[PDB]
Amino acid sequence: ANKVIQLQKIFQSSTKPLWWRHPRSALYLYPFYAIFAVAVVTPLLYIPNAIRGIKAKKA
Amino acid sequence: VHFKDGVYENIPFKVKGRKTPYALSHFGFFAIGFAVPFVACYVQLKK
Amino acid sequence: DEETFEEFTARYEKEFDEAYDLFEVQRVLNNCFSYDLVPAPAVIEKALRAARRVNDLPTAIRVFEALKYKVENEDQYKAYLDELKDVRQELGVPLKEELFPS
Amino acid sequence: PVVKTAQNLAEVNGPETLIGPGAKEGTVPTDLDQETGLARLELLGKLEGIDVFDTKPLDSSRKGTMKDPIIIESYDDYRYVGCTGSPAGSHTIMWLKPTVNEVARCWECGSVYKLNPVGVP
Amino acid sequence: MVQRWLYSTNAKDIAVLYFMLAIFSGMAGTAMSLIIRLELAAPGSQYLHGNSQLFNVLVVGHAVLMIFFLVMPALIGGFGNYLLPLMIGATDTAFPRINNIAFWVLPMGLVCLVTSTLVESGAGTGWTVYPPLSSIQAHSGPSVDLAIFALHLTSISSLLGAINFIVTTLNMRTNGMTMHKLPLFVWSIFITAFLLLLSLPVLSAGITMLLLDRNFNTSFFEVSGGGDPILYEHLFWFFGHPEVYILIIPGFGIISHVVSTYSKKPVFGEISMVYAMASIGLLGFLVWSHHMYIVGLDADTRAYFTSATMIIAIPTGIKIFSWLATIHGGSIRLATPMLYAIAFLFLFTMGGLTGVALANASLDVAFHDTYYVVGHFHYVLSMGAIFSLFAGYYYWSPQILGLNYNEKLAQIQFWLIFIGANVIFFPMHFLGINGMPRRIPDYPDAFAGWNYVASIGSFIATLSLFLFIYILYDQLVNGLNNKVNNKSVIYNKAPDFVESNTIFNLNTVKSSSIEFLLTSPPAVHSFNTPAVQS
Amino acid sequence: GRIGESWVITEGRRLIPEIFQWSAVLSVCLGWPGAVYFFSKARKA
Amino acid sequence: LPPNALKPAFGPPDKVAAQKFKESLMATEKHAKDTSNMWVKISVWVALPAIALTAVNTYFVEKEHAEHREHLKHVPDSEWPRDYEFMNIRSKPFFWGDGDKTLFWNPVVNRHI
Amino acid sequence: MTHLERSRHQQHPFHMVMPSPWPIVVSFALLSLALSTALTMHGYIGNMNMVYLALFVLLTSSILWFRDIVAEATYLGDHTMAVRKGINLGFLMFVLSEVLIFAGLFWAYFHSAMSPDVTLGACWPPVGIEAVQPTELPLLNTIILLSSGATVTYSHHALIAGNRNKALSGLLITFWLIVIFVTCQYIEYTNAAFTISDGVYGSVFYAGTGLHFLHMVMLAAMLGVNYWRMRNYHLTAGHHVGYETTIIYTHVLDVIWLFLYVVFYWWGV
Ligand code: HEA
Ligand code: HEA
Ligand SMILES: [Cu+2]
Repeated sequence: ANKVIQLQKIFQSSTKPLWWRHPRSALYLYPFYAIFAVAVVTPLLYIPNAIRGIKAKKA
Repeated sequence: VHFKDGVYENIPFKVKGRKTPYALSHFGFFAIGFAVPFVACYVQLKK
Repeated sequence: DEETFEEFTARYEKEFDEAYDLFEVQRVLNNCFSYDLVPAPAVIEKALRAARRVNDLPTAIRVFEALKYKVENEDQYKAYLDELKDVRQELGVPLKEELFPS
Repeated sequence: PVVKTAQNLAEVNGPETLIGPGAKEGTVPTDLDQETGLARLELLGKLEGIDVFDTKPLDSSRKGTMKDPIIIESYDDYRYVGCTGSPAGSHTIMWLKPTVNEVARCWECGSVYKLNPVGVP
Repeated sequence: MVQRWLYSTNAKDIAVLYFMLAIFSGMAGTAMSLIIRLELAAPGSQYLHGNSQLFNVLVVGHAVLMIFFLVMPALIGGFGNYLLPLMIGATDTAFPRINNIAFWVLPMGLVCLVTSTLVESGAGTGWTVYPPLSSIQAHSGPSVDLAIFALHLTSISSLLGAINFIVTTLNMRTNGMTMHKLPLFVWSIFITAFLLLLSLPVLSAGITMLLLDRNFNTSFFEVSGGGDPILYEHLFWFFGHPEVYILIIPGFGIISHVVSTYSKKPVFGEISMVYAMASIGLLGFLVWSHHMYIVGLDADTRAYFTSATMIIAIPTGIKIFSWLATIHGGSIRLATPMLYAIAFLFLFTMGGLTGVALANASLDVAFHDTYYVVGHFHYVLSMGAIFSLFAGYYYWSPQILGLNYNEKLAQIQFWLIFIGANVIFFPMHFLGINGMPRRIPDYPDAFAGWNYVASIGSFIATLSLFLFIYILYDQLVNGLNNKVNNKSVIYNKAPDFVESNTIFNLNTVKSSSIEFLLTSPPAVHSFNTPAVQS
Repeated sequence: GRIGESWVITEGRRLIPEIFQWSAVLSVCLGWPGAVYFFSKARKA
Repeated sequence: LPPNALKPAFGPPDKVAAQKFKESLMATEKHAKDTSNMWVKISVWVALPAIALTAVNTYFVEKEHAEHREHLKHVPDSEWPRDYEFMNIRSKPFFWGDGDKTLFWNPVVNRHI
Repeated sequence: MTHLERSRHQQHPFHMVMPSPWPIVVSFALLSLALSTALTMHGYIGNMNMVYLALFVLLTSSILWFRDIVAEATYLGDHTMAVRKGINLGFLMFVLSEVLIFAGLFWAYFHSAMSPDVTLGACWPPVGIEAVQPTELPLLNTIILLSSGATVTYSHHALIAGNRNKALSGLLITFWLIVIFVTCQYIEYTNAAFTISDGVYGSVFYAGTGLHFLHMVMLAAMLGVNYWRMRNYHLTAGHHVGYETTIIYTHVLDVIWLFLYVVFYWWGV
């Protein structure tokens, strides 16, 4: 169309990462994984901390 | 990517630095390898 | 396996003819010894002639040692004796009588 | 900045400077100047008689002796070429490491090779 | 390090990560199998006071780590993506993102298994996941689910690796190479990729079905509804039988390569080599139900399956004879890779012929699911995975990294590990042939001495492995001092016994693989001009 | 002219030491389990 | 006109391969167009009428006797077909869910719980 | 100049890719999904919204990679004949693995032809096990799916020939038929045939039909991505890396559906 060639020329002129298409989307998605997945994986081992230690020793 | 001579750059180690004289790294690798059997035995029973 | 000696023999002499230096001499001799074909006295004489052309006595010593020990061939000796004496006294490359008693 | 014809392969500067104008509605554009990527470098070449990544073997028949060693075209400092005898497959696969200053030989084949790069500043 | 390593997109720079994960996983798994053997030394709870579930879980972890997470990641990917693009001569394999996503999907499997062992639930139903023992009826908790996702991610990584192998070797192979002049290791990995592609989806489907049955309150293989686990055993063995060939064939390739480069003589019928490999790969599918003769199938079915097994055995014998032809009538330099290759040709062959003997339809009445089968596969796995990987490492390390190794240390390490492996695995045939069962932490009071000799052998093997990692350290820290002095061999192919040493300066290393002809490892995007063969 | 061998003489004088050595290696490799059997208290000795 | 010191990667000359590749491209395009045209013609000739006949008779047979499953939901547990050990066995204990010990609330498959 | 750059970028169809975080982030998404599911179905916390968001973000990352795999084919270009052949062969092997999945689904119950076993089934047809059979029930949709595939395969052939208003009409017809198919799939959401309580014979059929309901979603996603791209007119009738993928997919899915309709419908009845 009327923006493919200009876009390619500008991208070649400015050899930068992030591919220019979704900067706001990248800035939105970047902190979300750290906020969510880290805070949901921490309980997985934090909660069984008191549960851990079952020696079940018999003699 | 073409800025590496190709001598020690192929390994995530570093001779330069007094932080680890290639001993702490190997000690840590031994520790992480022995961790899984030792902790697996320890969590439910004695070593 | 029903392979004629004459064709490869003639190839060996003809390659020895245009031996510019010792590299082709070495490669041709190695290829000749590679087969089970025990070298004929004629090809060994041609090889020694090429070695004298290139002026490297160690090649002659090495090829003599190779002839002495290349294949068991049911431990034949007098054939080795003649094949060594004819080419020693044909022109003279005195080399065997020194490495042995050392 | 704008459309580039690139009808000739000796007038293109910048691999991405060419996109290839197409058509929105009507008929399909001709497969000459409407391709994104370096694919035109090979398609237009083979349309006009230029090939890419030739698979032609070197002069196997010629032994490449001292007088006339064979010539390989490679502008790089080093090269990976070899010999397999005068026919296609004669001996075990083998190849050399030619260099800019010195030469290399094929050992059992006796095929002496040489590195010939194009002149560079 | 994150900017180039943790965010890597280079096949060469990721093969070393493959190797590092392989060696770490191997050291951890050898430690845990050391434990497993250590509680097997004497009857009773010598070190595991009760809780046989822990023993079962450790067994499952050992088997799964060696099978899916140790060596298949090592020889398939790590050696494949470091040799195949390098031997082809292409600057870079197509889509290194595929290799990166294949690699980075490994470690969370390790953490999910370690936490699954950590929780009280545990996965103690064997590395085989036969129902209903792995469902909510018997084993609750997240251990089964974590193991299932681990195998799923490993399968996905394997599929991506096979994709990259196929695309690189078939789409942009170098001009000089053609169909009739292609080397052997790449043919091996190609056939391996084909078998992997035809084997992965059935496992994925069946294990997804088990997960859905455990979750959706249904049962397709469990009797709870009318299902029958015989179908699942069919599917699992249909996946499993190709897997051993997947892990073994690249070993064949590298062993053929080393015996060709060290005997100073060419291969014996490389066309015959690829014929044997392709026949094995295609014929592996005819015995989908040969591993369960105990089920009670018809006599005709058993006869056809045993005929298929004895047909399968023949190309392996052809390959062994081919190796013997390659070694016969040639000079031999008794270096350590030759030691590994000879140990292979002996012990792998003896184990394989024992397995062929067991491959009788009615002979599973004596060996199946006993210690005889563990003596069977421990042999061939150790020869074709441990020793194959050792041979490859000692055959490529001085060049792929530029660092040599202490030859005396290598020799003593080989001797130690060989004697340890022999003295460990040999008695278990005596164990099984009596008829003792499998997967029990405590055993009757008959074969205490054999377990004891197995345990001392295990200690020997782990001492050998410690020496090996010390060798790794010494190579990584003392390479330049070892090259200058006489501590190591710097030319694997000695000159022919006609050729002078001064002329040998320009004939350093010439063989049938380009990577030996390269200089010290250059920049990753090497090979500015593709190699061409005349 | 059939100098020396007579294949039999050299063939035997080479093989017989080699065959004896190989048989002894197998004997040791199968007697070490027998050595364990003897040394272990199999018969309360 | 970018510069070239000696050669602009001329490679093989403009030999007869150019028109051969052109002929290959047009042959492939013509084969695709002809196969599409003949497939369309044979589809509209015989394949489409036969497909329509199969569709209409399938609809007729589905509406004739395959609609009996509508009243299968309400059926007494006294005239079950002569089935066998395929069913009426212990099932997975119910821990998650609310609807009739199953994920989908369709109490129609069986009258035995 | 021209020769040197041609040789240095000719046999190198791989861009000098930036430190792409795609591998680590996608691996992290999969691991979070796995552990969260394990903790939710049977664990300590039964929250559902957070794992739903985990699945959502995993799908967003997948869509991002999937749109890049075709945007970089045209916006960045830098492709040759060899890489096109490789990508097509990759799609072919992917659909072959899907066909292997379908074959495993078929063999899950298709090996009981002459009843070789004794108990727990071994009776073809399963007399007595007569619930609301999922057989012949969706055939009213299978026949219209066959007709739609037949009428759109040649439309997509004319697409790849011309990529014109006829191609737009074919794409619109495909959108309509896939919308109809997803509508008729969701109409049998809960009560399609029955539930799984006893006698698992059609339950496996229901599961097999259900688990394949994502490939059509993937096809629709690719069609929509290509629609957006050609609305942007980045992709002309040139490097159509997605048009070839969709035509091969529609040329293999009709074949596999035909193979599915060969048996399991009129066999045993
Ligand atoms: C690579 C494959 C591999 C390796 C190395 C081993 C190594 C060992 N294995 Fe195991 N084993 C299996 C594969 C392997 N095993 C499989 C697939 C099963 C099936 C489970 C089942 O039947 O249910 C099994 C099961 C199994 C059992 C069955 C237990 C039971 O019945 O429940 C036992 C019993 O003692 C056992 C013992 C050992 C011992 C003592 C070693 C010791 O030899 C450990 C020392 C290791 C070796 C001597 C090899 C060196 C390994 C390395 C990693 C070196 C590291 C360096 C590099 C890799 C570069 N193994
Ligand atoms: C490295 C992996 C590996 C390799 C290479 C093999 C190699 C072979 N295996 Fe084995 N096998 C396993 C891994 C492997 N296996 C595992 C993990 C199990 C399961 C244990 C478990 O479940 O816990 C198993 C089990 C297994 C069983 C069932 C026993 C069981 O209950 O475990 C059988 C029997 O059919 C069998 C056969 C063979 C055969 C015939 C070969 C052959 O390919 C051997 C190849 C070698 C040759 C055959 C040498 C060439 C022979 C000749 C020189 C010709 C001489 C004879 C003729 C005249 C033809 N294997
Ligand atoms: Cu098998």
